[PDB]
Amino acid sequence: MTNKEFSDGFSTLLNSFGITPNITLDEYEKSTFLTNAQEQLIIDIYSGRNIIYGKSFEQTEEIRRYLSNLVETYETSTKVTGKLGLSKDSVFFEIPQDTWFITYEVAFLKDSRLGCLDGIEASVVPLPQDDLYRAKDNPFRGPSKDRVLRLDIKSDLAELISKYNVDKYLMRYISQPTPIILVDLPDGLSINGVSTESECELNPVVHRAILERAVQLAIISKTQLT
Amino acid sequence: MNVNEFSNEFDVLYNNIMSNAAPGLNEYEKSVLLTKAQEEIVKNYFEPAGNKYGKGLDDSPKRQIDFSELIKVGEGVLNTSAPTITFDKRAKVYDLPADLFLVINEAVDTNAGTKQIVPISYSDYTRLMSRPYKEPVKYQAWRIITTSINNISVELIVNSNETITDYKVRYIRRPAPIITTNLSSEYGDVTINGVSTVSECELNPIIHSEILQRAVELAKAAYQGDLQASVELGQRSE
Repeated sequence: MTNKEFSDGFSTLLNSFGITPNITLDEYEKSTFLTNAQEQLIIDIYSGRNIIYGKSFEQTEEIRRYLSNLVETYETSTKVTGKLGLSKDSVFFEIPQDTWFITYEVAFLKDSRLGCLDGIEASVVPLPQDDLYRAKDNPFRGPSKDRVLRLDIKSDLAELISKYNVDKYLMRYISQPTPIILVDLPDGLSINGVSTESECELNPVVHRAILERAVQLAIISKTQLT
Repeated sequence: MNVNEFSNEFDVLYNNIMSNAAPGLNEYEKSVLLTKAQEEIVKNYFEPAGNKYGKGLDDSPKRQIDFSELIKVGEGVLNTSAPTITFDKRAKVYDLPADLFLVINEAVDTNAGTKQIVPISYSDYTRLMSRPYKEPVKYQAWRIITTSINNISVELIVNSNETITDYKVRYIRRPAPIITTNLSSEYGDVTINGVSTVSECELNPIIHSEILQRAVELAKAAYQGDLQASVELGQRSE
């Protein structure tokens, strides 16, 4: 559905300007509720907390088709120099800053110590801070030629703890979706920092579910004190 | 009924049958009372609370046919002729037709399609401008009356990045006076609404009898002439 179609369908579902009592929303209000419904729905879908679907980020073809258009791949070789880590062999890599949730994350190693295995792709394992001390020395769950520990730190960073030198850092994450803005908003107004029209980038399959959720949120907003 | 019939049946209903008959009314007085009755009837029938039926402009077939001959469609002229001070920085000033009695429908045709103009009240304006958006709903435009001289000037507020192509106004034309005879005289030309020539009732024949009855009632209240009758018959001026 297009922006005109989000708006017309949203009005039709709210019975705007019908004879019975009803609710009428401005295009900014429509955009607010559509974007809120979009973000709520995709977070619930990713985490699998939606009772209607009850499935996680890629647990079925339906959810794949829904969140396929947020999946972005990232690659970086630059390391942030001056930062304080929990080990001598800790390197820091910036996060794309539009990341929502990291779903795949892998690291290529370039070191002469691991002879003839150079450039080995190594699995980046997110490790909690409880597990870190007892995992530095762990030979089965700790850093190795085929395993790297990643810790989240301040300023949108990934502290990669590795035994061998880390050359490249590859990621595949869920991105900030573009907001659903139905009209060029006036000066000052914006949704997620966007003032111009922004169409939903997801597939049209989930647009109608987003419309239903937005309508329900509108009815909640108008009828939470009555 | 033409003006001669207005006057003849005015005479019939006023003093030709009354037992202790009163002085006959001069034609200027009959024209004045007929014009007053016409305006009173129009105001009574436009507003539901003004008549005993509780029915306004389009609440029944009779009310439609009453104003049917008094409805007009025209356009507002863009007021870029001279500078002015608008209350809203993003409003375009338009001038309504001079012969305007009541606005019943407005619409504006922009580059984004036609939009129904909603006349917003001052308290409604304050409420809407206290909100973050401050623009109409999709298929509507906002309107407020601004500084007016000799004719109503109107500020049209539309959504951002929109230009107005034309501004149509479906309104009720100002009724023309009912003048029975040429009011020209050597001792001084008297006019009802700036016109001395004979003027027929330009409304439907359905309410001519009503206008006549109201005029006769006003004539008899004038004849009675005490404060009482003036006060109760001034209630229906409205």
